[PDB]
Amino acid sequence: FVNQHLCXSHLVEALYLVCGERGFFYTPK
Amino acid sequence: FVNQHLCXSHLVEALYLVCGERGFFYTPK
Amino acid sequence: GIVEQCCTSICSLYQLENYCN
Amino acid sequence: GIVEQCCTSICSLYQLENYCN
Ligand SMILES: [Cl-]
Ligand SMILES: [Cl-]
Repeated sequence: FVNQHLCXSHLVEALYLVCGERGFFYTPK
Repeated sequence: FVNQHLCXSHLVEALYLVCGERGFFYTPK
Repeated sequence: GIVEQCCTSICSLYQLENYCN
Repeated sequence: GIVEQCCTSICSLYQLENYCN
């Protein structure tokens, strides 16, 4: 699921799944 | 959509929708 | 933190916005 | 930043992990 073009909510979904219990920062600018 | 119990991906979805182009930090601990 | 505030209890716009950059 | 790397171009695990806390 990660080695493709991931945009908007799709990108945030992948961060969520990869990061798990650590969480993440989403900084699109 | 925001004034309810939001857990896991549901919570991350609401942050994404509320925050828009700013993005956000998701720090579940 | 967020999970206590918005999952275990009812969320608010006010609090979500605290986590926007 | 992330959008250039993972939306306009193809993402990687390596880079996603850079955004985990
Ligand atoms: Cl997984
Ligand atoms: Cl909206």
